Amino acid sequence: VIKTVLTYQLDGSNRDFNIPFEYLARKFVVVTLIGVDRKVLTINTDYRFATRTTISLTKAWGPADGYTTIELRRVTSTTDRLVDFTDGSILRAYDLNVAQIQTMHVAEEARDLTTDTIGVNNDGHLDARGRRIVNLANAVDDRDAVPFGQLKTMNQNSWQARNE
Amino acid sequence: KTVLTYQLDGSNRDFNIPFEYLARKFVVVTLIGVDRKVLTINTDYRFATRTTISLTKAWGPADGYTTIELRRVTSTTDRLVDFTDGSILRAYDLNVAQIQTMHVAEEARDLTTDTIGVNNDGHLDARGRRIVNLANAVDDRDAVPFGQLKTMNQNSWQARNE
Amino acid sequence: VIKTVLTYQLDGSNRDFNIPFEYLARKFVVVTLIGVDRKVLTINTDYRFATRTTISLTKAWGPADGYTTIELRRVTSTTDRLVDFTDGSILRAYDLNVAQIQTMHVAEEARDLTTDTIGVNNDGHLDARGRRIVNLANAVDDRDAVPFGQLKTMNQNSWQARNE
Repeated sequence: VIKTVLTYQLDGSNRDFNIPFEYLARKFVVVTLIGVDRKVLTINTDYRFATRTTISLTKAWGPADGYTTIELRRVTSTTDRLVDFTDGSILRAYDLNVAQIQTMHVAEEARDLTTDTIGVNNDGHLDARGRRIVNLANAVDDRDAVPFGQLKTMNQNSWQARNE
Repeated sequence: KTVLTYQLDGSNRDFNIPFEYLARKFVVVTLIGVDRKVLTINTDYRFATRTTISLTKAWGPADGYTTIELRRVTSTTDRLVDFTDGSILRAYDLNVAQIQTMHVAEEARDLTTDTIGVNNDGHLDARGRRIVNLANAVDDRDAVPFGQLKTMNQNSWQARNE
Repeated sequence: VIKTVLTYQLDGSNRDFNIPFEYLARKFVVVTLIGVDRKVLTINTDYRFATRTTISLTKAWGPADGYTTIELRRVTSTTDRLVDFTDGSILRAYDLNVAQIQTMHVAEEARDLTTDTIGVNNDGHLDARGRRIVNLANAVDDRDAVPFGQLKTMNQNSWQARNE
C-alpha cells in the first residue's frame, strides 16, 4: 500500500521531504534530482537526515536549475547484506529478523519498480508517455516489428520503385 | 500463476485456488465486471477448503459482473514469522519466512508480466495491441512512430497511386 | 541498475566473459547467444567455467555466426531449495547463510525481470533490451507505433502498382 518512489516537486525553494516507507540503512535511500536529466545526490552535502524519514536538501534546487521532481527511491543493497552468520556466533533472533526484513524489502522494491516501468493506457493500449524505444532487435521472422534501420532501407526501396 | 480469472457463467458458487497462500487474508478476490471491486471475507466468500473458495451469492453476468479474480497479495509489512529469543526455533518458522519472501517475489514477477512480457522464444508479447504514445525515433534501432513514416514511404505510397 | 543480467558484445574471436553477479550454483547461470535467434549453451559441451566468475566459450561465436552478444544471465530456481531446515537438524551457519542468500537472489531476479520488460534505462529511454516486439500490433494515429506488416503492404502494393 506504501510505494517507494515518491516523485516529489521541486517548485522552487523547498528543502524538506518525507519518507513514507521504512529503510534499514541510510545508504539504501537514493534520491536523484529529476528534470532535463537525472543526477544522484550525496550525503552531508545534498542530503541530511534531520530526523528519521526527513531528508533535508542543502541547496534550494528550484526549477531554474533545470529540475522538476525528486523521486525519493528505496534501494536495499543485495551484495551488502546486513547480517552474515558466522561459525562461532550466538544466533540471536535479531539477526534472522534483520535478514528476513532485508529480503522482504528487496521484494517490495521489486513490485514498486514494475509499476514504475512501461505503463498501459486506460483504453488497453501500451503507452510510452512520450518516450522512444531503443535497441530493439530488427528481426522480422514474423509479420510485425518496429526497427528503424530496415524501415530506412525499405523506404529507399519503395521510393526508387515509385521513381521507376 | 498467482493471478487467475474465472468467468461467472451465470450462477456458480465454488472456484479453485491454484496457487498457495500462507494466510487467508493474502488471497484477494475482485468482481472485475463493469468495475473492478473487491469482496469482503466471511461475507461474500467463505473459503471452504484449502485450494477452494465459496461465493455466498450467484453473481451472474445479468447482475452486472462478468468475471472474478483470485489475485494473491502477500503482506509485506506483516511477517507471519517473528523470531524471538525465548523460543525453540521451530524449523517450520524458518521455511515459512523463506516461502513468504519467495511468494512476494513471485507476485512481483507476475505483476510485471501482466503488461507486455517476454515470449517463450524470448520475444515481447504485445498481445494484439498498439503503442499509442511513442516519441520520434532518431536512432538506427529505435521504434519509429507513424508520423515519421508518414514523412517517408507514405509520400511514395501516394506518388505511385497516380 | 540491473546487476544479475549482463550483455557483452561478442567481438568476433573472444571467449572470456566475467560474471560480476554472485551465483549460488553453476546451474543458476544461463548464457544465451543473442543473434538472429536466441541460443542457449550447455556446460562442458559449449562453454566451461574456466574459474569462478569467468566462463570460457569453446568456440569464438562471433557475428559471422549471426550472434553478436552473449548476455549471460542469472536465474535461481524458486521452487527447489538449496537448503531446507529439518526438526532434528544441527543448524550450521552455512545453512542459514545459503538460505538467506537464495532468498535475496530470487528477490534480485524479481527486480531484474521487473526491469527486463521495456522500461526506462540509464539514458532515460524505454529499452527493448535488444529484444523484438513479436505478436500482432497495428497503427491508426500518426503518433502511434507501426507494425512491420503494415509497411510490408505499403511497399508491396506500391511495387505491384508500378508493375502495371
